[PDB]
Amino acid sequence: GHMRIGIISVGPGNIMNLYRGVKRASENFEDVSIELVESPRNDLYDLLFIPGVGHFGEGMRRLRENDLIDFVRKHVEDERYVVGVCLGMQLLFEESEEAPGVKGLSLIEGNVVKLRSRRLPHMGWNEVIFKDTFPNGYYYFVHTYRAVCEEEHVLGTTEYDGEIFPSAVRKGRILGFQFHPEKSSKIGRKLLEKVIECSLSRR
Repeated sequence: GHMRIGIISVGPGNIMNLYRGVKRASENFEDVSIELVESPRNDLYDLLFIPGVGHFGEGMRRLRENDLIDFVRKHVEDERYVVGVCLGMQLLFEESEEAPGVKGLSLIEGNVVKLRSRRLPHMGWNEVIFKDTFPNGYYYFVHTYRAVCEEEHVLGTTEYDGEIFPSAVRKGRILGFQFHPEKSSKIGRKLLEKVIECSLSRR
């Protein structure tokens, strides 16, 4: 009946732009609720977003400091869509060169490593070529590290300064997007729509 979207609002960085973007896209559908999450004191969400802009360690810090780790884990187990965005995508992994000792959410085996290009951070627009569900097109990036996981979990791929990296990852109902869906104009509105659309299927 009611579609329950949740966005972790604690993590480092501007989370209001994703909230506005997600709210815009959810207007095409009916009976959708979107709530900013900063604590585990809630009923599982059908669609949970782990966003964030900043340093890998800080992200895992906010998540722990606010006792949200196990909350995210329950969503994975209960088969609800969990999707990381920007920093969120990287947090889906085990380790990151950015946070030496720090361990990630480890939902997908793999590692976040620094891009090999001298010209960092990677800004501008770039082509993302998805394997199957999301719109192929140019999306807006702003990042310094990128995921390194198994071929079987790569959802979308992009090339930056001669280096091909996963701009989108996937593992069951766990989704991850490296680029900013908000700030990615039209195609970005379309991407967020497909994410809702996927969490909507009762079939």
